[PDB]
Amino acid sequence: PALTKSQTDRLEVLLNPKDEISLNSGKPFRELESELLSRRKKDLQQIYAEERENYLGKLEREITRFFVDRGFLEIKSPILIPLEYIERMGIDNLSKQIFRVDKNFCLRPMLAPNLANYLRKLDRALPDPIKIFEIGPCYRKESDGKEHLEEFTMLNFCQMGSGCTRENLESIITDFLNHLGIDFKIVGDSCMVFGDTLDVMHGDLELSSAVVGPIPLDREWGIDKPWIGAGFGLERLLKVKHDFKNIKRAARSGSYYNGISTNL
Amino acid sequence: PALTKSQTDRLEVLLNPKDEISLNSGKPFRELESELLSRRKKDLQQIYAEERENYLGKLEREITRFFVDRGFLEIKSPILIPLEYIERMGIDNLSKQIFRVDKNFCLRPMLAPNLANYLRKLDRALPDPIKIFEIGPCYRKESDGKEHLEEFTMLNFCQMGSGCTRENLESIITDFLNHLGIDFKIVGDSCMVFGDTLDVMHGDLELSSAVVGPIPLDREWGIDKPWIGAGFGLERLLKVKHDFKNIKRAARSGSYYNGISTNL
Ligand SMILES: Nc1ncnc2c1ncn2[C@@H]1O[C@H](COP(=O)(O)OP(=O)(O)OP(=O)(O)O)[C@@H](O)[C@H]1O
Ligand SMILES: Nc1ncnc2c1ncn2[C@@H]1O[C@H](COP(=O)(O)OP(=O)(O)OP(=O)(O)O)[C@@H](O)[C@H]1O
Ligand SMILES: [N-]=[N+]=Nc1ccccc1COC(=O)NCCCC[C@H](N)C(=O)O
Ligand SMILES: [N-]=[N+]=Nc1ccccc1COC(=O)NCCCC[C@H](N)C(=O)O
Ligand SMILES: [K+]
Ligand SMILES: [K+]
Ligand SMILES: [K+]
Ligand SMILES: [K+]
Ligand SMILES: [Mg+2]
Ligand SMILES: [Mg+2]
Ligand SMILES: [Mg+2]
Ligand SMILES: [Mg+2]
Ligand SMILES: [Mg+2]
Ligand SMILES: [Mg+2]
Repeated sequence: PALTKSQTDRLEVLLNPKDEISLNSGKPFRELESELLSRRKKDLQQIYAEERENYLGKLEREITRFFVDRGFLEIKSPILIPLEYIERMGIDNLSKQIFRVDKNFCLRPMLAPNLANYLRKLDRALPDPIKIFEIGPCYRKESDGKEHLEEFTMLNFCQMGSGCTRENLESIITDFLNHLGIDFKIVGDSCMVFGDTLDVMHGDLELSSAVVGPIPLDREWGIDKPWIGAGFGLERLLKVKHDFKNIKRAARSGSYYNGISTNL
Repeated sequence: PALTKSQTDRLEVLLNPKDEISLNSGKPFRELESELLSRRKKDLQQIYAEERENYLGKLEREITRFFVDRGFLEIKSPILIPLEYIERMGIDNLSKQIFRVDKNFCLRPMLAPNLANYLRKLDRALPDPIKIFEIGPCYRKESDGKEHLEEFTMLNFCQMGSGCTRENLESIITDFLNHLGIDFKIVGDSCMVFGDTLDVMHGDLELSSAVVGPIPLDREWGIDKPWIGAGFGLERLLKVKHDFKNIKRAARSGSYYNGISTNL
């Protein structure tokens, strides 16, 4: 008895990476569904009894402790930002990916512009070097893909003044991903906003783009010192850590809790 | 020499509750500004050297530990939600306060609808009672006021099944605000969405509205058991804790860091 696409889709929702079950072994859909429902209810009950922290929240807290302890100031800046920031970032009419709000606002697609403003302002009060970071929601319209979400969570850390070299940027990235237990390589790439990037890759999955300044865009943001920075997607980190097949398992969602289907 | 409105406004930006300085003593603006700039640079330098955690982030983490330890599951749900949720909540054409995104979406003005969906789904898998909470950004268009932000941070905790009484709701609120060191009273009020509320007041400042179910809206959300819940604004909690005159000192902002002006 062969499984329909709808039946396979339902079993895939209930399947977890740790399972090893053949979906098309010939066992009937009813028994495969019942087995997976039982495994997932047990998993959720164990979370509720013993491990009540959300994966995205817990990872944000772990990353926050890492950067605070290394001397970076924790920033929480607006998610709803002026639309004028988009063109000023060199996103010329990525631009199609912006969620607009009212007539003059949008949802931020990255943390960089708010962090650029903080670097400039804090440089008037704090000693060299200025080290800051932020973790929070960012928004992009995307085609359906196993590695993209329209609502995702970014970490960006950055530094301005002394110590803003490629070697120090790579060392921070290495210490960070070693702390999380994630292997990686660095490959060159390029993007419209920042130019050349050092992309942090786990296999074919891009975990981060990082940048060594200065870049021409600096003048438009009042940045006038060396700087380094890197942006990472937290859901991509979670996808690696938990071997999820689709990044949706990691997202803000009413459909998955810590990678377990909530449709039980 | 009298201070202009622009001069007083600048000094108020730089003034902090712990200061006691007369702005209109007759001392010249230049000296008052220089004194306040020096106090604020010292305050920011001390934060950077010793206390690098953001007040909103730190408070979210403190609240998260409180509720996780008391048996509530930590939720992180979408901020960008379907516009259809608004009318289904009984917000008839508050409705004017909704930030719309594209044609079918909006920024959530509260956490309740996403938490209602989680209560319903989790009740099929978890033992009675179901206890969950969320902390995160919410959005409302507001008139300019000392107690309102357009981008704010909500905590909502809620419970469904046994133990969903007024006395237990008040006891959780009392334990929570005792943990934060904030005195309060409970006053009855009423709102369009939920009906009668127990409003948690610190003086004339509304910290929370709380609700004892069931209510007629339950049927439209598939909720069919007793429930209790309460929503609190984190920036209002911070305003009380730090004696801020305006809630903007507590907000996500590029203009204040932990209540200290970033325009230094
Ligand atoms: N839509 C998305 N969903 C999930 N994570 C994302 C998304 N877009 C970017 N990220 C994460 O944010 C990081 C920094 O953003 P960046 O602008 O470099 O992404 P990107 O180069 O557009 O990524 P990609 O090429 O995969 O679309 C990325 O390396 C990735 O980890
Ligand atoms: N615009 C806002 N800015 C900051 N906090 C808010 C805002 N709106 C609501 N809150 C906080 O969220 C809690 C729950 O939201 P609720 O819908 O009860 O607010 P509300 O009754 O509209 O508040 P208010 O009467 O002060 O406008 C409030 O008690 C308050 O602490
Ligand atoms: N627009 N903008 N931001 C500007 C623009 C001009 C100058 C300086 C900043 C801000 O530089 C920072 O401190 N943040 C990190 C920058 C690189 C982020 C990483 N490549 C990412 O894509 O996640
Ligand atoms: N819409 N909606 N939510 C509905 C709608 C119907 C039924 C059940 C919920 C969700 O009930 C919850 O579990 N959350 C807390 C509810 C009260 C929140 C508090 N008064 C506040 O205003 O912050
Ligand atoms: K497997
Ligand atoms: K999404
Ligand atoms: K004072
Ligand atoms: K605001
Ligand atoms: Mg992209
Ligand atoms: Mg890329
Ligand atoms: Mg990239
Ligand atoms: Mg209101
Ligand atoms: Mg009210
Ligand atoms: Mg209220």
